[PDB]
Amino acid sequence: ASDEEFARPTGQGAEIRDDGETYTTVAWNATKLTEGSRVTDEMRDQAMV
Amino acid sequence: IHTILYAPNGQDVEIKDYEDPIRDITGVNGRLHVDCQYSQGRSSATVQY
Ligand SMILES: [Mg+2]
Ligand SMILES: [Mg+2]
Repeated sequence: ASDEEFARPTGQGAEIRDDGETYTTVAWNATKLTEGSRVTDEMRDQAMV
Repeated sequence: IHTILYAPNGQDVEIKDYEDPIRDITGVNGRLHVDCQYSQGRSSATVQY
C-alpha cells in the first residue's frame, strides 16, 4: 500500500476529491538451495558415531 | 370541477429529502402532476365587475 497522506481543506458544500489507496508489489523469486552428502554402508556401521 | 392528481408512486404530493455524501448537502425536493378540468362548465357562473 501507498503511504499515509493528508486530507485537504475544503469549502462548504464543495465536492470531496478522490485520493484513494494506490498499490504496487514487491516480486519474490525463490532460489533452490541444495546440499548433499554420501556415506558408504560399511562405514555407517564401523564408525564410533 | 375535478382536480386530477397523478403520481407514478403512491397518490399524493411526493416530497423527499436526500443526502449528497460527496458534497455534504441535504436536498429537499417536491413533485406532483396536476390538472384541473370541468365535467360540466355550465355548473359554474363567474361574477364580473
Ligand atoms: Mg492530500
Ligand atoms: Mg494522494
